[PDB]
Formats: sequence, structure tokens, C-alpha cells
Amino acid sequence: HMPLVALLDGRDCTVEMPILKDVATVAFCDAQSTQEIHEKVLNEAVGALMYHTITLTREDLEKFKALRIIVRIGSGFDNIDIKSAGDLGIAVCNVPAASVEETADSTLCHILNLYRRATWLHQALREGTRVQSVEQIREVASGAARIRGETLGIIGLGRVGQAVALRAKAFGFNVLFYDPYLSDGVERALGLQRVSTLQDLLFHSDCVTLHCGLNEHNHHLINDFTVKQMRQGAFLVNTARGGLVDEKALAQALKEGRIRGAALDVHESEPFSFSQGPLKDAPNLICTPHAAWYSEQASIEMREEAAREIRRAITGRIPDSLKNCVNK
Amino acid sequence: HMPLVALLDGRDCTVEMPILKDVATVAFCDAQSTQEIHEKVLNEAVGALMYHTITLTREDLEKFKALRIIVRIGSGFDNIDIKSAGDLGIAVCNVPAASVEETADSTLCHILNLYRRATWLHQALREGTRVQSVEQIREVASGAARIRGETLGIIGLGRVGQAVALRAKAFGFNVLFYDPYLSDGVERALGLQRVSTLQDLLFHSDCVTLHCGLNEHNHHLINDFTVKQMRQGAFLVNTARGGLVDEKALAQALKEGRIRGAALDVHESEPFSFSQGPLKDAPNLICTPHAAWYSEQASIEMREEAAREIRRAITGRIPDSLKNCVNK
Ligand SMILES: NC(=O)c1ccc[n+]([C@@H]2O[C@H](COP(=O)([O-])OP(=O)(O)OC[C@H]3O[C@@H](n4cnc5c(N)ncnc54)[C@H](O)[C@@H]3O)[C@@H](O)[C@H]2O)c1
Ligand SMILES: NC(=O)c1ccc[n+]([C@@H]2O[C@H](COP(=O)([O-])OP(=O)(O)OC[C@H]3O[C@@H](n4cnc5c(N)ncnc54)[C@H](O)[C@@H]3O)[C@@H](O)[C@H]2O)c1
Ligand SMILES: O=C(O)C(=O)Cc1ccccc1
Ligand SMILES: O=C(O)C(=O)Cc1ccccc1
Ligand SMILES: [Ca+2]
Ligand SMILES: [Ca+2]
Repeated sequence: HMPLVALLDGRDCTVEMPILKDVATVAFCDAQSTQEIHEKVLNEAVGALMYHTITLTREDLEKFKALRIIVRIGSGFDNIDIKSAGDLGIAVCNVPAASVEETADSTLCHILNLYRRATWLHQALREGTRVQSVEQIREVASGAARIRGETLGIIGLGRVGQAVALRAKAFGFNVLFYDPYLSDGVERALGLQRVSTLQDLLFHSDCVTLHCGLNEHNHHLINDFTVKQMRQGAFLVNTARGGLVDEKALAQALKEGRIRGAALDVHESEPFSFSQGPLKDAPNLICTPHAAWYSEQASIEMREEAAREIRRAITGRIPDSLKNCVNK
Repeated sequence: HMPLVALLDGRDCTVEMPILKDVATVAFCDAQSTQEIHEKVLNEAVGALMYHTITLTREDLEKFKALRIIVRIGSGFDNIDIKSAGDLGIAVCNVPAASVEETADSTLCHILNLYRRATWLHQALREGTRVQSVEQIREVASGAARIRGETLGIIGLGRVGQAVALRAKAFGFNVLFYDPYLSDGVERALGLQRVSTLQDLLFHSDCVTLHCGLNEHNHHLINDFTVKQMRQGAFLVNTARGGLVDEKALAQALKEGRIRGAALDVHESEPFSFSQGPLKDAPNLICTPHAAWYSEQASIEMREEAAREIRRAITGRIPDSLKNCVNK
């Protein structure tokens, strides 16, 4: 039978092929949307691999006539209506260990770039700035702050959040976290302080860093209201999902100095541009193009795991044989 | 008597005044060199405070007719001929706890900026780059590498080096160090691996970071010869002293890709400019203007310690009353 497996928003299937060569016909669509996908794929695809760059609504999903499984090459699956997918008989899986430490390292890099102003100092030198005197050094590095004794607030203490917490302690951070879905006790296991409300987290944190999934109940978790609950001159870091932050409220905060700096690897509308959107003329901003996850080893790893999940689905029974189905 | 105390390469003495108000006449010179200092100061100054931006040769020192003590506001004193100073009856002191953790944090920021390419990714976005696909993300973030299992080589395991080592372990770095002046055993105390030669360090290290003082025997420690001993595609970080590196050899290494990236907070000639010198057209480079040390708290702390050292000298006996004399 050699069922059709399609890589939707990509053009390279080299890593996956050795794992699927004997049990699937593999093709790619290099599509940013379903409009771009061929009827043949929509009609015949039994399995699908996708990254974060394409979104599948129920309407998009309904276009697939033979699809039995979607595997996200990555951990986040907010870009798929998994509920409707399941109702349509489509299992959806992810790769949860995808770049856990890469993302945590990127998160720390961002935090350190804010506290040490390293990225901005480099930018200034590129622009031609000459820093001769100690007085000039202090002025150009104005805003740089000592880390020990500072409080880092983590929102979402999952895989990445935990990795971040452990690293943070090594710098002298006092680590707090807010995660309403976790059971009692993790705070004791990892030597952290837990707070029961988002407001508590924001109220006691000098630097806030997001590490929660994007779900039905936390769109614009950071908004006009909750930004006001953040400490004066606080930092914000986001390597989770752009939808978590109202970039309008963040822009205004940065301009008013209510927030001293922000570091974002994800944004409401991606790909990101410094010339398009609310953050266009916002100061004290660091941004990266959703690359917190990336390393060659990580990229290969998650693709290999995703292909194995596809193989388990074809060679076995759905959803019993699946390792990481997130819509049972 | 109220002896004269002069801040040579600065214009602000506000932090120092409350500590010296009753025992010294305090003035500033805002001088980049002795040519800029008034004869009155050269003739009458009994004590001097200075940063890193002015250098005192024996000839410069001979211009001081009443000078009994110099205190470096900072740890490094390579900018003073301390031997000749001592021969001329001039005690020289420093502030050794100056920004230890600030500098270590900056060092980690730099390391993480190289491994995660965060600063360069931001630079690219500022330049207008749009990163839409996963394929584009990999290409633009090409060079980003997983940290766990990587070997960080530390040259100079002093205060900053040790602070860096501890932080590095939290990221999964295998930490090695080379420091020929340390006694047996520190490696066991801190859980590190020690090597006996610089070549060994360079040969086994994916990322090399400098944390040694600049002295008579390590000018251009990194040179055409020793760069060849470094691993292929290795990283280099320097927050110690610019004189430690032959920037000609480093430039050639970066261009040839022998060295994948370098992060420098210090340089052979400071202030640094991307338009002037061997590193002008060198790729994969991060640079900051000797600001690794800076935080408001750190800046105040070291100035307060330096003033207290000045006070101990005036109110007591030299060099017995001194806390941090480095030229007994
Ligand atoms: N930028 C990148 O390249 C990149 C890479 C990996 C992961 N991510 C993102 O980072 C996020 C975290 O990934 P992970 O692997 O740690 O996921 P995870 O499932 O291990 O952790 C998620 C945690 O967030 C918590 N959470 C969910 N909603 C919350 C809310 N409203 N308030 C507080 N806590 C909440 C959950 O209880 C859970 O513990 C994901 O959303 C993922 O999409 C981004
Ligand atoms: N860029 C900045 O803002 C900044 C801030 C603080 C310190 N620094 C610099 O960083 C360096 C380290 O500072 P520190 O406080 O750790 O000093 P430290 O005296 O505590 O440590 C110096 C260590 O380097 C070792 N060393 C000296 N020469 C060596 C060589 N040839 N090979 C190997 N090891 C050698 C010594 O044995 C010593 O253990 C200093 O040179 C200082 O000037 C820079
Ligand atoms: O963003 C995520 O949820 C990830 O797991 C990282 C990622 C990003 C792009 C492709 C694959 C994985
Ligand atoms: O560079 C050093 O040796 C330091 O200790 C940091 C520093 C830099 C500039 C002013 C004061 C201290
Ligand atoms: Ca603050
Ligand atoms: Ca390598």
C-alpha cells in the first residue's frame, strides 16, 4: 500500500526517509497554507508532518480525505485544532523533548542580554559609537543590573521552565514560578518558590519569563491589565508563544519605561519584522526569529522522533501505538 | 594638612567624597594621559585614584613629586608599572572583588551569544531579514550548536574564572582549566578538570575563554602559533585583557573559519571601533566596549572600596594598613 505521508510546511525530508522508506510514500508540499497543497495530497495523505509555520483549522482539516495522523515536528501544537482533528478521526502528536535545553539556553541568553545589555552594546558599536571613558561606559551600559538577589518569575514550569530555573539559580537568581496545572510538591523537589496567582508572580518578579503552552485560557496572558501588575522597570522574556502577549500593551510599556526591556523569540504575527507592527518604534527590545529551539543535533533529533511516530502509526494501531498523542 | 587626592582619568568623585571628606583634598583631572594633568596635581598629589583608561610608565610616575599611593578602581593593574612605582616609594593597590559576578555573567552572555547566535540573529532582523520557513531559520541560525557535552576551556581560574566555571556546569559544559600559578587541588575542590599546558587546554576545548591577568609572560598568549593549536571551528571569548590576543591572528582565523566565532569585551587598542583595526572586516564577531564589569551596584562598590583604601593609607602607615597592595 505504501500510504502517502506529506511534509506540509517544509521541502526537505532527508532525515525522515531512512525511517519511513519501506512503509510510506513520502512527499513534501512546502506550503504556508492549505491553499498551496495539491488535491492529490489532500485526497490521499494518510499521515502528515508539520512545523509551526502552517495552521490547521477544522475547515483546513476537513479538506483531508484520508488523513489519520498529524505529527508536529516540535512541542507546541497550538497551530492545530486538535479537538476537531480528533473528532474527525485524526490523531495529533508532538515531539515534547524537542530542543528543551536549546530553548532554555536561548532563554538564559536573552535574560543575560537584558541584564548585561550585551546585544545592545554590540549594536551601538556597529553603529559607530566610541566608548572612551568610564563615564561613557556607564552611560551606554545604563540599565545594566546586578543579577544576584534579583527575582526571576517563571510562568509555566514544564520542561523548559524547569531547565531555565536550574540555570537561573547558578547566577544567584531567586526563582519563583506560577503554574496552576501542576500538582503539589514540584517546588520542593526542585528547590523553588511557588505562588498561587499570576498577579503574585508579576508583583514579586524583576524579570518575567514565559514558558507555558498557548491554550484556550491564556491568549494575551500579558495584557494592559496584567502589565500594570508588573514591577516598575521589570524585564520580560518570551520564548514560548507570541499569542501570550498583547504587543500593543508591551509597546506602550516599553515607551513609558514601565518595562525596562523585553526579549522575544516569538511574536503575535510571524515572521517578525522590526518595520511592521506595534513594536516598530518600541525601545529596549531584543528579538530573534523563533530560533530558540535550533541546533543541528536538536533539529535532527525531533525529525527522527516525528518520523518514528509516523512509522508507529502506519505499522501499528492508532492511537494505542503512539508515544506522544496529545488528543486522545 | 588635608593631602591632595586626585582622580586621574575621571570627572566624578561623588561616591568617594563621603569617605575622604575629612582627611583629604579631593580633585579630578579627567585626563587620558599625564600630559593632561596639571603641574599642581603632579607636584602635590599624595594619593591617586584611576581606572583602566590611563597608563603610568616609570616616566609618567617620575612626574609625581609627592605621590605615595595609587589605587586602581578595578582589579586589573597592567596599566601601571607597579615595579617602578614601588621603587619610587609608591604603593599600588586594586579592588579585587570588583565586578566578579558581573564579569562572569557577561562572560556567560557572550558564550551563549556565540552558541545560540542570539546577538547576530537580532542584528539580522534589524537589517530587515525576514525568516518565514524552518529552512530559513536553520540557514540564518547556521552555526548554532548544542551546549551539553561541549568542552569549555578556562584560561586563568581566579575569581572570575571560578564564577564562570560554576555557571558553565549548569549548562552541561565539561569544564577544563589551565592556570600554571595555582597550587595543587583547586580542581578537586570545585569539581573541574585541570590540564598542565596551554596546548592541552586549546586542544581539548570547543570554546576558549580568557580570565587571566595581563602580565610579563602572556602578551599575545593567543597568537599565530597557539591559534593553530585550537580546535577547528572553536569559539573564543575574552573579557580579561585585549593584550592577551594578537588580533591579526584572530582576524585571519575568523576569515578562514578556523575559529567559528569570537566575543570580545576588551581589545588591543581601546576604545574599540569596528571601522579601525585588523578586526575591521573580520566575520562572526561580537564586541562590547569593556563593559563586562558594569552594574550600578558594582560601580559604587569598587569606588567605595578604593576610597577606603586611600583613607587607610592617609590615616595609617604604608603599606601595613593597606588591604590590597599588589606591589609589596
Ligand atoms: N521558541 C522556540 O523555539 C520554542 C522551542 C520549544 C518550546 N517552545 C514553546 O515553549 C513552551 C513551553 O514548552 P515546554 O516543552 O516546556 O512545554 P511543557 O508542556 O513541558 O510545559 C508547559 C507548562 O506550562 C504550564 N502552563 C500552561 N498554561 C499556563 C498558564 N496559563 N499559566 C501558567 N502556566 C501554564 C503547564 O502547566 C506546563 O507545566 C511551549 O508553548 C512551546 O511552544 C518554543
Ligand atoms: N572586562 C572587564 O570589565 C573586566 C572586569 C573584571 C576583570 N577583568 C579582567 O579579568 C581578569 C581576571 O580577573 P580576576 O578578578 O579573576 O583576577 P584574579 O587575579 O582573581 O585571577 C587571575 C588568574 O589568572 C591566572 N593566570 C595569570 N596568568 C596566566 C597565564 N598565562 N595562563 C593561565 N592562567 C593565568 C592566575 O593564576 C589567577 O588565578 C583580569 O585580568 C582583569 O583585568 C575584566
Ligand atoms: O516552537 C516549538 O514548539 C518547538 O518545539 C521548536 C521548533 C521550532 C521549529 C521547528 C521545530 C521545532
Ligand atoms: O577591567 C577591570 O579590571 C575591572 O575590574 C572592571 C572595571 C572597569 C572599569 C572601571 C572600573 C572597573
Ligand atoms: Ca530593577
Ligand atoms: Ca564544534
